[PDB]
Amino acid sequence: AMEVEVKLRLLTAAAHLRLTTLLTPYHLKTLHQRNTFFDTPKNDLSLRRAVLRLRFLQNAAVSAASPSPPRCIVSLKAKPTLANGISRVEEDEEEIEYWIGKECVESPAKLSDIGSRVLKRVKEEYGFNDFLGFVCLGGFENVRNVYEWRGVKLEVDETKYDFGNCYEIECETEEPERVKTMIEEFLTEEKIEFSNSDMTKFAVFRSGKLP
Ligand SMILES: [Mn+2]
Repeated sequence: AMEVEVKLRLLTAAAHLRLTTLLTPYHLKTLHQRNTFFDTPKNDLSLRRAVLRLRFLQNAAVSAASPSPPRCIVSLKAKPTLANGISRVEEDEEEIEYWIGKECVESPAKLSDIGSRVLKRVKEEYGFNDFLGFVCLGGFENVRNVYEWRGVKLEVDETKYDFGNCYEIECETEEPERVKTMIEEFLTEEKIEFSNSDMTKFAVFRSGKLP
């Protein structure tokens, strides 16, 4: 399925602080995310412009009385385009058990035990019989604030790489040009410095430096 989202870079931590402060009345939830990625040592998926990700996440305000495991989501993203602050990608995602997700990080071959259609698709589309040749590339942490604002869900990200923090605003939408304009007018009015995001979080991770 084709996913579309507006993707804007917030240019400083101060801009990000100002934004999160202003959006506080619209706050829906806060997600703590850890993203991990998988490929062959020869970057077979990356060369076919495919990204295979296991995300571990928890709601920061999860009930203290009723604890639950962190959620684990496997996602395959393919045929990406990112230009003019609009990201388009073919995406397939599926939830899996926390414990098996964690074991796949240490042993990517175990990705076949899962019996996940997403991973069956990786095999069939890209010509793998199994994940015996895969490594975990590692990954990074993200704090995602979700807001319900002017009819859309805004996602404000603080991505914490080893080489420093990056800040983004995202919005999933079928009307990216209208929504992008709406967001930009707001940021402009509030003097929150921004630009188009021209790199995915994974690309920034792999570059090993701030964009
Ligand atoms: Mn995104």
